[PDB]
Amino acid sequence: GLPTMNTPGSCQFLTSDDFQSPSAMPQYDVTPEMRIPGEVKNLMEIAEVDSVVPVQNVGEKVNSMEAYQIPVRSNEGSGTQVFGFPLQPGYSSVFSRTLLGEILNYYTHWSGSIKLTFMFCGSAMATGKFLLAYSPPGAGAPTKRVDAMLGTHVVWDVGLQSSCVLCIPWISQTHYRYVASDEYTAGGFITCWYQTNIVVPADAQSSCYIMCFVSACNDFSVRLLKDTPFITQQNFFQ
Amino acid sequence: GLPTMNTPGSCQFLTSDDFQSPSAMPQYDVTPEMRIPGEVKNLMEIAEVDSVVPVQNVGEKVNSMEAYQIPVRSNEGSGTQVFGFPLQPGYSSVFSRTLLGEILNYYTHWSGSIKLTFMFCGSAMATGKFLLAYSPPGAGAPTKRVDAMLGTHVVWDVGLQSSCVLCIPWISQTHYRYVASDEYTAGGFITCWYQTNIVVPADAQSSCYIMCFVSACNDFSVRLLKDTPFITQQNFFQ
Amino acid sequence: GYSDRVRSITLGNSTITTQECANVVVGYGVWPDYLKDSEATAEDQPTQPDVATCRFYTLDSVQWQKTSPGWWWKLPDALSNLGLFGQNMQYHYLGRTGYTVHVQCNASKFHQGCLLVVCVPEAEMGCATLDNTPSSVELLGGDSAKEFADKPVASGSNKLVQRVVYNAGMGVGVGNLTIFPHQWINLRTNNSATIVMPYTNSVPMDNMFRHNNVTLMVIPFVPLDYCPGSTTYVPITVTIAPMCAEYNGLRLAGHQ
Amino acid sequence: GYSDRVRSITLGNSTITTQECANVVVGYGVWPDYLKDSEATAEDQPTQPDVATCRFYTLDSVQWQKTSPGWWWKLPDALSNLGLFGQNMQYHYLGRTGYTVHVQCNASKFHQGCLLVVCVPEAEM
Amino acid sequence: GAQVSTQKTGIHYTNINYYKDAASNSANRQDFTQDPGKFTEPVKDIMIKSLPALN
Amino acid sequence: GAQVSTQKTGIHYTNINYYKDAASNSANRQDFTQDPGKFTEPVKDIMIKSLPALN
Amino acid sequence: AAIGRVADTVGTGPTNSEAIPALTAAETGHTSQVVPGDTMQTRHVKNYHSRSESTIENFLCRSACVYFTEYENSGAKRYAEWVITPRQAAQLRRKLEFFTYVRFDLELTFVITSTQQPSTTQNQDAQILTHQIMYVPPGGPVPDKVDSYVWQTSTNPSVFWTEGNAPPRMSIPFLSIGNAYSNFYDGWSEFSRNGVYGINTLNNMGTLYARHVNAGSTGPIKSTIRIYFKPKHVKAWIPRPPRLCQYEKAKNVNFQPSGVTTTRQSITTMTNT
Amino acid sequence: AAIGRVADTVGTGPTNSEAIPALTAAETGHTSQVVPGDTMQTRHVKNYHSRSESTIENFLCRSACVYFTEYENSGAKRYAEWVITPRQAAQLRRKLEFFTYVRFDLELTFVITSTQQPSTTQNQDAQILTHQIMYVPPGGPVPDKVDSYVWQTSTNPSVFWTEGNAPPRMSIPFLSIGNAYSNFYDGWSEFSRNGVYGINTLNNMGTLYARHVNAGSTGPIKSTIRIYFKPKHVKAWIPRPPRLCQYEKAKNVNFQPSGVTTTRQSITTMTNT
Ligand SMILES: CCCCCCCCCCCCCCCC(=O)O
Ligand SMILES: CCCCCCCCCCCCCCCC(=O)O
Repeated sequence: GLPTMNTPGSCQFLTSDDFQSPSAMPQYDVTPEMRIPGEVKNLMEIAEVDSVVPVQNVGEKVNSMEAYQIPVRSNEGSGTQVFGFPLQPGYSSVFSRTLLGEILNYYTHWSGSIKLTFMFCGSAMATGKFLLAYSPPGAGAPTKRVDAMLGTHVVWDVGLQSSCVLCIPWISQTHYRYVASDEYTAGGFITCWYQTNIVVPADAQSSCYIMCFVSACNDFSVRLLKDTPFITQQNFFQ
Repeated sequence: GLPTMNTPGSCQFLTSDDFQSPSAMPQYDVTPEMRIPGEVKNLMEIAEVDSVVPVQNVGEKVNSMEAYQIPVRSNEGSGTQVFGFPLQPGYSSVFSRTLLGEILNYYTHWSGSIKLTFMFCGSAMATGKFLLAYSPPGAGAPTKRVDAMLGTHVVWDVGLQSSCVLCIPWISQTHYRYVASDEYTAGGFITCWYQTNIVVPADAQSSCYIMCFVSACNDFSVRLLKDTPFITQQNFFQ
Repeated sequence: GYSDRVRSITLGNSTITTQECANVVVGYGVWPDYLKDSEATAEDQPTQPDVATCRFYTLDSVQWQKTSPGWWWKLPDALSNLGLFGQNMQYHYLGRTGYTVHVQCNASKFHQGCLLVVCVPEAEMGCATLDNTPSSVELLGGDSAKEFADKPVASGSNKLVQRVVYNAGMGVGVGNLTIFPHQWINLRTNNSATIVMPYTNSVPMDNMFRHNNVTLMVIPFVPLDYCPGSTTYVPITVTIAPMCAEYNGLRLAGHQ
Repeated sequence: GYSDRVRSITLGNSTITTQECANVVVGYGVWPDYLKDSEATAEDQPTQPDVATCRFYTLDSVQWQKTSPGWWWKLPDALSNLGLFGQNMQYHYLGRTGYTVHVQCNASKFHQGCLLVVCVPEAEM
Repeated sequence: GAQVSTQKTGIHYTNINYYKDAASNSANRQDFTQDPGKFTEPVKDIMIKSLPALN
Repeated sequence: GAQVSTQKTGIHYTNINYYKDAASNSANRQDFTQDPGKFTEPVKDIMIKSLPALN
Repeated sequence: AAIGRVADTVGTGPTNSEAIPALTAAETGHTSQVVPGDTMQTRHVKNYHSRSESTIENFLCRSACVYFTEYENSGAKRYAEWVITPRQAAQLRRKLEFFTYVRFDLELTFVITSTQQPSTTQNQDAQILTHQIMYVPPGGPVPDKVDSYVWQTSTNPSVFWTEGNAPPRMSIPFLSIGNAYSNFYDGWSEFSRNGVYGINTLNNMGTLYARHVNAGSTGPIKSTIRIYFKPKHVKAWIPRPPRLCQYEKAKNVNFQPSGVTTTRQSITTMTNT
Repeated sequence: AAIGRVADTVGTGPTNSEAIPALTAAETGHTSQVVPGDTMQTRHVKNYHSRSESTIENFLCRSACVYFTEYENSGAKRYAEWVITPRQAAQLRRKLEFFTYVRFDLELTFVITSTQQPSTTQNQDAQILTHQIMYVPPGGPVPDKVDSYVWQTSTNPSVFWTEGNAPPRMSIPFLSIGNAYSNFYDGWSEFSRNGVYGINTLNNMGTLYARHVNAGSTGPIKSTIRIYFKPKHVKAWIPRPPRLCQYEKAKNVNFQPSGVTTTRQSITTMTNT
């Protein structure tokens, strides 16, 4: 009988423990593996894949394809804001239900640059230039184009190349940010403006749509595994 | 006292556990072994041995040797079905109590080809040819000979070689099938037909019998050990 | 003199051409191929019709109207009645395939819209009435698209499909369908969409009637729109070609 | 221990056995085989279903009565509705085949008769 | 002196017997020997599959 | 025969499997492989970032 | 870098070429590979961040209560029974459903607790309770009463536990009949496309049965058994969109149409309203 | 292949020889060795299926409750006694009887549980129960009362257990007087072919005795002791047909004639009816 001495923790049951345990099926012959397309090794592999962002949460539209449409049309001026949402990949309703956001919501911390790809779905004859911008926190969200261009931005010119990317560089005072909301962990404001208004010819629709895709960059990571707020129940399903 | 820490499972009693335990008979001298004919190493050794199948469950016959008899006789036509049962080595009453079936019923999964050996017990003077066939699931059991021959089959011609084999190749979408019944795990239909009716001479019985033996092939295996439904009790026997 | 806009695909006695495609999406990086001997179970000699079965089958076209919510086709199924590919499905218990899915739809420099062509593997669908499961007739459209609904579908002890587009009839965000092999037909730059899909499933082979491992979906995120003068009937045609089709377990025909 | 009386033929998912056959007659000495590239004209990739089409199809039996004169079957035709072999005939303009024709008919040491099984190529009637 | 065997899979494990009687050892769950012949095929004259069983 | 791996940090640990079935082993928490390509970028013709996606 | 490290940020400077990292074409189905330096001058950053906690294994490897029932000392329900399934709980089910097909071993943990029922029995003096959980694979005899012969378990695997001791636990191999567990199945159980439809046509994981071994006291006692799953040695294929609509039924994907996300004022509102 | 792997499927093509794999003669007593490829064109299949779970050892190596009795705190039956036998339970007995002779060591496990009996005793305050199981080999003094000198066990082996702790357990060597345990014995105990007949003429495995060591409380308590057998290091010879008719008696093979199988409509019915 080898003199032993149990220590605190003994007999407990940690949900995240990691020990060996006897098989209930001694010598069971597992079914041989098989090459199945598209294996997944890390969730970040998924978070690097673009998914369509619902920038237009506005009212009832959340219950239609319109949620994914960004209104753009010919105006009698330029400088007009086209949209504007915060950099809260986890919290903001704009991202929260995205492929990226869904994943973030199973974690507590996030870090890395993010890509916002914008595809112009107007007509071949429609043209124009937009100013995609990212303003780090500290001041308020820019309210005029002339104040947004003072920050990190990309002047996108619509043409044969349908889409254009606004890479939101990870600028932050800490290594990681909270997936949940917190002002310490404030991420800044993402806004779009008209650089040079939409200009179509006759017989070509002057009102268009712009889609927005979001995905993580190669320097993106997530920490502290937690449960999603997005799924609930009252009783075991039957 | 070596610092230790018990983990979940500690003190339990798994029926299928595998640990060392003190002998209650310290240094007991076991009786020396002896060479006894026919040792058994794996149950599959048994499942590879033919046993007579009771194809004729029909009514009261289950209580007589008749259960193991397959009626064959001279007709005024050909194409007539002679029998037909499913490929459910575990469930179907035809197999369930066989040597193969008994074993299968102690497991949950099975896989492999099966051999159905058919011995013609007519008289030396009796002749004829039968069409042994196996139709994989997907359609229904063939209802006419012309529809069964469209599947895996063997045209057996009775002669000096009394028996003939219908090897039921393991065709299936999964590696294993359930021993119990389940339509996902459907195994198909095994049927027999008259290729060219029985033809005896005068003074020779025109009504005969055909026996059916079943056994596993060298690619047969069984998984997930369980209890048989075939044995029960109400109180400890006295 | 070379442009990735142009492309041509040949499979059997059929060829397809485009002068305004994007790239070509290849499954999960995997390219279709027959089943390896170390990955099979069905012991019988399979059948590889090849040219007779792996060709381009053009389905029924469909009209893209300013309000169309979208369409969908179960794949093993959408071809179950086309040529010898179908005849092989009927005659065999087991089948295995990949497909080159080509969705065509031209407009003009003056129209606008953006379709989302996607191959969703294992697209199990929900029911309008939470206590039942959609019926075969409600899910399968075989060579004729199935339409998605612009708004919810009411309950009431029926076996209907919860065709609400923004939910892809699976209870998920329609905008997250991109994790599946896809392309976007954006009339402005695009004109067709090509996707090669490798066989997917949790088993080497499966019965082609009882199971539909992939479901093709076309769903406009940006609705069609033009102007008085521009033509109004803009169709969308789908062509699919089986790849490395193998069949095992031959028996009598019939999809019973 | 070997007898030419016994024999067994396997083609696809089907096997046949006999314990009282004669020899096996092979065409005009020639054994079936696919079309060589130096002997073809059809330029398209042919289809070789193989196991799915080259299997044993058992036709409707027939009664041999003391007065039966005989029977006959046109070959490309006799199978035009059986399995995938037929489906391929319907779907294709061109086809090419050989066949293993097996005629069965058992009686008993007490019966008597003599049939003539023959494959007549180009039997215009 | 411990021993080291292979686990079941589609890696090894260490074992040290602690008792003076072999009876105390764990089960012999890995003896995969097989000899169907004793049962299927106990014929005195070898029967060659492809041949006729009688002549 | 034990094994010795590296712990997670910004040192090693010893492991000895005690059961005859691999199923009984602890989790494989250190497989850091990654292959985004299968998902992001499943295009047949390689797309060079700095280039135009269409021409 | 370090097996699981993340990409480092490559320092960049002013540009003015015809290189267009920022211009692409989402229609291809290809996700852009742009990085900060492509559209702005960056500094160099040696990034040590690891993606260790994002591995399929670390993501699905945490015990999760997937179900629980109760059985009593005496009365009507003296033994429990549960057709094994991971789809009655929503937590774990939503994670597993992040992928189409999955393969893994499973670490089973049971939390068994008892509570004295209110009654009018005088002088109750409970003895320590001993439970028995038993697994019956599809096709095996089922218990019809707490003292059925079936609890003999000559072959069925079963655990015997006694209150006070650590939770009973045991490992389970990948039990699929196929090459991977299927999370979704857009098919039927019948070749006529009738019978069952959906994931449940594949679920044939058998049934679990619990019961007491002793009654303990004269008074009535109710015991609850919580079943926890913990996937080990995970391999997952074909990721899919995460479940959006709440779960409705346990044997199918039926849902009640839901909006794409929560709303907010206008496409200009920086607030979640 | 891999020690326990299964045969791989050899790819085959068209045949037309006088080789007759399919024709044989069951009269020989020989089982055919045909394989798919012999009667149909097959593909090649590298089969990795193992027969690991079919070894005689894995088949008989699972604890099985073979019997159980009870003894009480006080009253008439204050101690239990059981003539050792594996034939009172049907589960394990049917498996062991799959073979004529058998040889193995045995892992013994005991599940001891207590239950408070209904009485009218005021203020009951039970102390922890301690039991004692004792084995008496054929020829040894037997206890006549819970406090007989026999429970001294100076030489008899016995375990002392206390409720709460893990089930007591111990290994037992192959105890036969012969070279293997006999499962069947078509003979008598007398040379005149009188006396006993059948398996029971060989069973002389002695008796097991259980009892409490302390009464615990003033109130009455009943304890149940479950005996489990687990064969280890198994060797079996001469397989036989599995038991068909239900068991009737524990000391012989007496049965009540049973049908060969369940029935069905006609030899054409693809249904179990
Ligand atoms: C006492 C032994 C208990 C054994 C516990 C066995 C539990 C089996 C778990 C199966 C796991 C998850 C599978 C979902 C099945 C499916 O839908 O295909
Ligand atoms: C406390 C010590 C307990 C010892 C338990 C001894 C039990 C002996 C088991 C004998 C095993 C099975 C034998 C059947 C005997 C026969 O019929 O020949």
